[PDB]
Amino acid sequence: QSNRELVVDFLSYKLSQKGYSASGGGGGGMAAVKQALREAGDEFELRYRRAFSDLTSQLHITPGTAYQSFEQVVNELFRDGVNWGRIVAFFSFGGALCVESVDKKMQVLVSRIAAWMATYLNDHLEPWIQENGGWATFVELYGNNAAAESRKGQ
Ligand SMILES: O=C(NS(=O)(=O)c1ccc(N[C@H](CCN2CCOCC2)CSc2ccccc2)c(S(=O)(=O)C(F)(F)F)c1)c1csc(N2CCc3cccc(C(=O)Nc4nc5ccccc5s4)c3C2)n1
Repeated sequence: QSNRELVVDFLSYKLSQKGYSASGGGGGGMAAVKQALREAGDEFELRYRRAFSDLTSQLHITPGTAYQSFEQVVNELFRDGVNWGRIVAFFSFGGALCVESVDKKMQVLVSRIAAWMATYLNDHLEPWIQENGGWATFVELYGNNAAAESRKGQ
């Protein structure tokens, strides 16, 4: 439940930044994790994503795209090991795929990408997350981004 809630919150937040409204982006026991993931995704996208190969050039999702194709491109993030920055990059990449889907009139793919992300998180990332301090350690590492909060009037 918590991992699905994190996926749906992040995707709702990323869609909101492009004027799109999806459910699941309101609190709950994972509120601090949702906030840290949202801020880390923004900070990654603003400053650090530019250093890396743009995964959106390799995967343009249509209703015929298979999970296996998404899995192979997402695997590039983790080939040299899982870490928190690569996990944030995975959420950011899923968010960009959802924005592209709505932009292209394929909004039915948002729920499919959310399911694909929850499956990938479960199969490939959760053992690392839970044996490397859990989401609690990610929150401790990231803290809060006061400059971004001030910029957004938060
Ligand atoms: O090793 C890494 N990072 S790390 O060293 O572990 C670290 C560094 C600092 C931080 N956090 C500070 C936080 C400092 N602020 C200061 C202000 O107050 C708040 C804190 C800076 S913000 C940030 C930077 C990187 C990642 C996430 C966030 C945190 S982090 O946030 O995960 C941590 F929790 F560890 F802190 C992790 C790292 C990150 S990504 C990465 N890879 C390597 C393998 C690979 C291969 C092929 C392609 C890509 C790829 O990403 N392509 C993409 N294309 C698209 C296209 C569209 C949409 C999304 C995407 S993503 C990548 C990405 N390797």
